[PDB]
Amino acid sequence: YKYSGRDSLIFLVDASKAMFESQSEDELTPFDMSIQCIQSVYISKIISSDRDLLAVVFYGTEKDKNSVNFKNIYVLQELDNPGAKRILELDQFKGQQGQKRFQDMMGHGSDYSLSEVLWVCANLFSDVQFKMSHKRIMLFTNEDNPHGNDSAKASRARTKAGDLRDTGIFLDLMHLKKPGGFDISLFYRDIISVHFEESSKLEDLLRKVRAKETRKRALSRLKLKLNKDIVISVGIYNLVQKALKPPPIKLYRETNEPVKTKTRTFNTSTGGLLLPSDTKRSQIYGSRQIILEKEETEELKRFDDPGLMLMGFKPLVLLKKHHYLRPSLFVYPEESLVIGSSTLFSALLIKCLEKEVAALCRYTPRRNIPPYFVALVPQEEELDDQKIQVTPPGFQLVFLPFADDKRKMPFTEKIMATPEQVGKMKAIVEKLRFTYRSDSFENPVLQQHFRNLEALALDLMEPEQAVDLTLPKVEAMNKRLGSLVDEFKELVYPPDY
Amino acid sequence: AGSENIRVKNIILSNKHDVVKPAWLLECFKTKSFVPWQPRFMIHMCPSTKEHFAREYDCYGDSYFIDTDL
Amino acid sequence: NKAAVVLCMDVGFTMSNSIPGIESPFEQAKKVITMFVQRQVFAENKDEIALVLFGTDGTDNPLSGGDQYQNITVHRHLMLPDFDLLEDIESKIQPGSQQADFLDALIVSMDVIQHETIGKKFEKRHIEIFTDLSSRFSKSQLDIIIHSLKKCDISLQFFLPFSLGGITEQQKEGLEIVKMVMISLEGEDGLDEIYSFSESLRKLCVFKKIERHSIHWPCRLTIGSNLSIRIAAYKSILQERVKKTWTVVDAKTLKKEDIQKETVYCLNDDDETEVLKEDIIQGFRYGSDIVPFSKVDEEQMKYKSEGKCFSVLGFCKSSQVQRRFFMGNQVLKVFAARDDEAAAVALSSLIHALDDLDMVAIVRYAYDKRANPQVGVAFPHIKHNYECLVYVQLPFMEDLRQYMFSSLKNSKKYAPTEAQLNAVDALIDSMSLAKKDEKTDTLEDLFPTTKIPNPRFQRLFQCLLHRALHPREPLPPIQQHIWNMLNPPAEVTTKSQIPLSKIKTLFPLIE
Amino acid sequence: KPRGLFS
DNA sequence: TATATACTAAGAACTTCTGACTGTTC
DNA sequence: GTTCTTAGTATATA
Repeated sequence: YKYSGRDSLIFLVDASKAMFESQSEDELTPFDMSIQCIQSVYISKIISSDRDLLAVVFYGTEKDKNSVNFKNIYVLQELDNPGAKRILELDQFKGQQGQKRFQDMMGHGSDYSLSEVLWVCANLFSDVQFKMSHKRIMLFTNEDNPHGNDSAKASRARTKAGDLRDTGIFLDLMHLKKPGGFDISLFYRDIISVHFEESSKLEDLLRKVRAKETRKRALSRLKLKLNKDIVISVGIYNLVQKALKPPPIKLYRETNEPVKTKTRTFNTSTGGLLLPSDTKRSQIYGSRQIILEKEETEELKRFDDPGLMLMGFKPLVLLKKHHYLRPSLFVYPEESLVIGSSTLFSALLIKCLEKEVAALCRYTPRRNIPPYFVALVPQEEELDDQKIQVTPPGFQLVFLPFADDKRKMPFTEKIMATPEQVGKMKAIVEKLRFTYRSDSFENPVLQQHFRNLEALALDLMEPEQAVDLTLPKVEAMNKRLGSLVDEFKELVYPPDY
Repeated sequence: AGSENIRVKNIILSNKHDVVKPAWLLECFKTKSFVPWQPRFMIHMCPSTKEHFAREYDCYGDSYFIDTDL
Repeated sequence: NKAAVVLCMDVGFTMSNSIPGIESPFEQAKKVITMFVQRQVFAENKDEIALVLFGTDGTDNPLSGGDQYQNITVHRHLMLPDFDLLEDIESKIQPGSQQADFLDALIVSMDVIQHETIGKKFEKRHIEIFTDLSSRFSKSQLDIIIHSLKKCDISLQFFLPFSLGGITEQQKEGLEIVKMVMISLEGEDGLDEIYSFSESLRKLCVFKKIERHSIHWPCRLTIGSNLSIRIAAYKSILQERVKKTWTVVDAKTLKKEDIQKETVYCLNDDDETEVLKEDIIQGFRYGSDIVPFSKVDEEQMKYKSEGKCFSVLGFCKSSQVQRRFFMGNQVLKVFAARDDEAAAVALSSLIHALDDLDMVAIVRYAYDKRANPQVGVAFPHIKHNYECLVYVQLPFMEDLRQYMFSSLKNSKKYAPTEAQLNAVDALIDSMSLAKKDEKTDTLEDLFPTTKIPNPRFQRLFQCLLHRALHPREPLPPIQQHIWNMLNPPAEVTTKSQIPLSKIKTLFPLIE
Repeated sequence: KPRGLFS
């Protein structure tokens, strides 16, 4: 969808006396559950997609304010970019004392009408000016029949909800919890896009993740040309990036204001001010000095116009894993520049896959960049698990190292092992099996940095101190393999360390 | 500090600062006058306060710093 | 390591004439020595260069005599290379009219080495003589000369106009003498130490490769908690960046110290200037607002680690990881710390087991404390000289990205017709850069890209030359040998006209 | 491998 | 002589007046 | 034109 558009999620909780103090047992509370869900998802969205929009608005309350001054509707925080000033507002309600505050500030929960509630949320989406990529409404209620008493209200409810379904807005409820009354065919089968007393769909909204994302975007579009005449349009995209911590901003100590760094360069002999034209680049070789233009120090790189230079093809066994150089990239046609080039792209991909052969190219990502040698190794698509995209179809960009990279190894001799040790190592390596999944692990540094960020933001008692799968679970290795370390010691270990 | 945070701890961990409980300034404000700080009013301090302990230059501790009261 | 360089050129008469179709040995070896001095100029290696332009019309050498050590002009003694020496060589040299022996110059350079290579610390010595073998030489001291070369640790090489695979009988018997001498130095392999002048151009044309020594990092390869093994990390690949890099200097004065890149921090209000390095505290963006984090709290709340922590998290199938996902900056090589053989054999057991069972290891990695940890593939490698294991960063989950990328097999709007398909077959078979050779399935990899110098550094050194050898002059274009180097070998381009031609009639190519 | 004069 | 962080430096994906409409009027 | 996104260019520690 349109990239500049942004995701927008509005939160809407049943504020009636129904679930404010349901608390059948003393281990949970639906309001203490819905607010917990909202806080968790909203803090996750802080780090994840800080560019997006969230809003929380309660219905059925006794105090009133909204855009249209209606009855029993409270817009707690409007639609805006997420921030701590609202983390605190939500946190103010977490607690039995907090629920006391909520009830004596907005109300026990009066009469309501989800027709008017959807009215309000629709107005909220309409209000804000930034374009919206996706628009989702989350209800939080368990009164599976909003009203079996006034049918006209319910008819008006289907009407307005169907309208919202056709104004571009989706709607969603998770059935939180109710003694009985845990069904969706009662008035909601026609609303949302078998059933039980609790929603799995709300459990994952507690998964409490700190990833971040960037949407479907080119790194750079370059025109792959087979020769000097045939040219096709390729979008160089990125599929692994090594996220770094967000770059810090310098604050004046005490105002906490931005400080607007103003680095400059000027003379030492005089109190003048050197201008960018007024400086020269230099090196020192052979006990003699060198001068070039600041312009020339970048002209020393002009090698080829931007694009891709296919020369020939290679067998996929000759392209070796042993010589990785840079994060790989992905190749996919972009129909916009050269119309119909997608056909030729597909032809090359299919036929190369058929003959199990690589494609070699010269890659000049932008101007003023020396070219490297890159392999267009085709990739087949796989969808088998649930018919959802896993490996996008197209070409890799396996960068091929230049000679100046080999880093000649300090040769040492080899000593073969005896087949007895390798035979027992067979069992050793078998025992420590574990299936590896691409998203198995997290950066302890990035995760902990984000965690400390919330910790300092929200004035907590003590940071989360997340423990992460990066550290090995030592007892597991000592146990599930046994004491075979001593076996390999008595096999191949003299007394010295 | 009306209440702690880990930054309190940080500046607690960074003793280069002297970290003060809120009521005493209210006290000073209710005195209309700066009441000189007595560690009943603090949580923690750089040692220079502690050399002050006598109200002057001779200790480091407490079980000591009390004025006729109940 | 250290090395001593003493080049020896002749300035006699015979090299002043040659076949009109090929440049004379004088100018040929002259370009050769010029660009060789270029090599050891750009490379910052501590090699010290001396020059002996024997066969001189005069005699300017420390060992001057009536007939002993005659007709030699030592250009300059064994010190560092520098530009003015190169310029003088390019200019001061003159065509000669005499003929002189080269054993004379060989012994003269021998004496120079014995007189200087001990006065300053050295490790290995090299003597190189360029000539055309048109000299009158006696075999008197050859035994003693080779003896001293063995004792003084000097390697002798000769470079001659003819090719091993039309010269005078003088030159022919000189060539036989040269073979005798080289074999009298090293052995039968002395044949390879014979060099022509065209092949010298071919083997020398490129600028000096930027050799780069790695670091012996030893680490404790940890598996479980009771099978620690000392492991030595070395390297296979690193994106190499220049070592000397651009100093900013003021025009018309050309002093570095006359410029200060001082940074000043101001405030947005009335352009108030903040005090440079104590009033600023670093913040971070958490949604709308900025949290006053700091540096002290950074070092206090930062994640910590034990240290090296190269500990194996587990083992997995080869296909369980893939080429695409390799997320490294650099690719390590994982070898045993030397002198502990039992460790080496244990590691060999590890590697071979992983190989035959195509299993791959996943190890937590960290270069050291205060550095971000790291998880990735530990791939094992086999070479007849030695087994190998390599480590590469593999992504953390936040680093992985996901995209839809609407598929292609829905090509009801693109429709790769069979004519196009068999066309592309003709292409990918015809432009096949690699084709099987020697019945060993070593395909036509006359584009390895693994032996090919990085053109960036080539252009950088060429620029530094062309604007060093000259005062202010406009820059030159890319030297054609660089382009021929970068472009594919010609035969592939030749084979490609017809298939690309049949392409151009089978697809749309809108603007 | 090439060495010395070539390296 | 490493690797880590900062920086700054640049490139790209995000605006650019004109047309049509509805009233309003007669 | 604005903002962004890289990179890469720099510096500093044992």
